[PDB]
Amino acid sequence: SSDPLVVAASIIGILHLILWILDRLFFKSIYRFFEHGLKRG
Amino acid sequence: SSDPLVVAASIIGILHLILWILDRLFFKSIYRFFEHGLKRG
Amino acid sequence: SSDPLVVAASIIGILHLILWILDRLFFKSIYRFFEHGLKRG
Amino acid sequence: SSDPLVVAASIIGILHLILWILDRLFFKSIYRFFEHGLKRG
Repeated sequence: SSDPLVVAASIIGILHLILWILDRLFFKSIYRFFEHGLKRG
Repeated sequence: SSDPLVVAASIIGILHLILWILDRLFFKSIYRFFEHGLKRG
Repeated sequence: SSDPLVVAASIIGILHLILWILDRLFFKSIYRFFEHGLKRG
Repeated sequence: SSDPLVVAASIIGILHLILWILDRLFFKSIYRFFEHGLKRG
């Protein structure tokens, strides 16, 4: 059917679950990233 | 399985990851959505 | 791989995104659940 | 083509939803983990 899109999205769903763990486990990277976003606006 | 629901859902999966990055990178737009929800709910 | 698990899981992927929109837009609904968790824990 | 990967990713998408419920239902588990990450980083 639309196999690359469905596969890529699924891969991305894992990728967000990893990001959510990284946001709390490796907290300082989002601590820097949010500070940059709040500064830049 | 019929195709459309599973295709729409996976597209939405990517869309939620794009929305999380959008939340931090451009704070101000989801900030208006939340203010709109607090005013009306 | 049979249909029901993947169909339910994809439907569930939409379901979390609707729940996140709900968490901001309909703020009082999530409030009652969180209060119940704090109360007895 | 890739049913093991697509299945595991779909299962993971449910798995994250359960974790977000877990976060505000069992608040003292996020207490014990967030304290450890604050303390040693």
